[PDB]
Amino acid sequence: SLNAKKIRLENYAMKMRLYPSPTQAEQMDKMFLALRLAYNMTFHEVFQQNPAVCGDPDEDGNVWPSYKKMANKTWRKALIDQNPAIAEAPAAAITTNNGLFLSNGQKAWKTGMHNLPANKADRKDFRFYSLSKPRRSFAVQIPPDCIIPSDTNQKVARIKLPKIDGAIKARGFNRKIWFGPDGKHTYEEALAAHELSNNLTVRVSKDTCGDYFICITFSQGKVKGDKPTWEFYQEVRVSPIPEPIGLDVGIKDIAILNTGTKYENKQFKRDRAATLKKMSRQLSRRWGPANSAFRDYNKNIRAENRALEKAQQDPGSSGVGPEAPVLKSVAQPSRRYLTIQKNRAKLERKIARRRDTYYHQVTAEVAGKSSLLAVETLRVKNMLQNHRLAFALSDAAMSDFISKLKYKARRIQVPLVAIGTFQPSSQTCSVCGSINPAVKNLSIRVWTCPNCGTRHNRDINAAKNILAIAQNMLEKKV
DNA sequence: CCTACTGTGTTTGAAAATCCCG
RNA sequence: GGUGGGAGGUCUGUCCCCACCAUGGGGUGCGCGCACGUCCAAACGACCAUAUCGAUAUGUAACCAUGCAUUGGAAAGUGCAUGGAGCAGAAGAAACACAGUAGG
DNA sequence: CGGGATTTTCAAACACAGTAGGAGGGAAAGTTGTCCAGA
Repeated sequence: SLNAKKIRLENYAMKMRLYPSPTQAEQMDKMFLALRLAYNMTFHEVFQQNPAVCGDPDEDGNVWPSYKKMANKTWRKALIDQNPAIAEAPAAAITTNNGLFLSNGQKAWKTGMHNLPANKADRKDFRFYSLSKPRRSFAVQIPPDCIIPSDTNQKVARIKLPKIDGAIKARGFNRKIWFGPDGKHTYEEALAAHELSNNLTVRVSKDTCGDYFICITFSQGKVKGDKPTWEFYQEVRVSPIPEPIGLDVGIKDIAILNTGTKYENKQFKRDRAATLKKMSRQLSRRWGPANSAFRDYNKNIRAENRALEKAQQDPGSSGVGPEAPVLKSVAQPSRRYLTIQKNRAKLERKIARRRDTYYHQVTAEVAGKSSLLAVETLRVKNMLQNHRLAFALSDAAMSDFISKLKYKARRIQVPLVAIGTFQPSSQTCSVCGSINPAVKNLSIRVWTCPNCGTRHNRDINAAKNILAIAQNMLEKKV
């Protein structure tokens, strides 16, 4: 009867929605600014070849940044010496294994700059933190003593982060998680029984609009042998009698299963496309950025500011009061622009959330029933070759669906067998597999097979063929 | 001529040592 | 009753709440009314008021309770400090980096 | 003065440049009206 079954999972990440009083929000975004300034100062000093940061020079004369030299007190005290808006970041948010320099800078230099030394690697191809990409995280380590739920309710918390005061009110526990060895304890029971970690990672990430999400991540730090260092369970509902399932996707659909059920892609992109164009041409004529009529004003004022500063500093000698240096301001987007920007951002977030929840529901439904997933591909680049699906999958991001199927097939260990998109899936039949080249075109919906078939739906036939192929390759290993 | 979703890969703390306002 | 919406982590409907479109026409039936299923006309991220060239700006909304200062003789609000926020059915793994891409 | 809170150490430094020819359905453009969009 689709009952909930507790399953041990590797590394959970609770997704909540904090409610920080204005002071707490101010402290959080000041910490985001502190992390971005540490990022910028470090990676702008690596290109000046500062001996404090650069690692051991090699015998060839090359100079690399070594990340162990980059996470000591002396560096942070130099940083606070330069500017006072840099110590507000948590110390554990910068130096720890899951902080700003062994988790973000490491991957960034390993991927963007191809792991090349600072003397050879180029600068203008590396993306820093600025108004385009501010720092949307910081991963402190807290004790469960700072994670206090509420018992009058059954979904609310009380989280007080380091360096901040007020016990920020979380919301929405995933209470279907269970602690202890057999998953029979609530959070308070395991906190009192001492079967939980001490320093927990909360990766406080703010979304595009002000929405101070928190991620109280769990883990199994050491799983030496088979027992993890920590144990907890999570319950999801699985069909009483699962069967192998093959999935198909159509232009007018979002998913079709071999059982017969068909799911409709609401496809919100065109649904709100009229209002989308409304607000697009709205902000395209506003008085701030993303305008093409106020950027030029901002560039002009910045250029004249720098030119006058250069022509007043050296030629004027800055003795006591030479000339009259005026700076004014770089101008800001207007409130009327601001309200419409925030409303439109809420709208793209609304389609994002609607689509995300819809795919979450679809994946949750299929994953429990599917004892053996038989989807074709694990990537979208094999679905865009014919250009027919691209027009729909551009609006419906199917790679997120791929990822959701991937990690919801893993928590039950549901296999996900993938095969190449080259077989005569359309030509073959569900009964005898007779090859008919006329079916290749998508427009055919009903085609009576000459021998013993009627084939009123291609989607069922294709899913049947894919499932049969997946079974056959299991029967004889390739 | 500038903003913004996305496709893809990777990753997910414990423990001595030092500090700070009742 | 529909139109779009705001809070209850997210979605569907209701709950509470924000600004609008109709009181219409009609295909077929029953005895001027009722309409068996429809469809159209709407309302679409506010509406107002202001000034200066539809649209640019500005004062601006979407749950309940407590306390504080304020507007208030009031009735009820403003700001601040908090707290509380369902119901029926669904789900509830996130963060980082790279770039192309689409929009105007 | 003192007991929990923050905070350094484990613990570990360096990727990118290569080379074509393999498969198929999706596809019209380009009007002056009414109003539209900024004007």
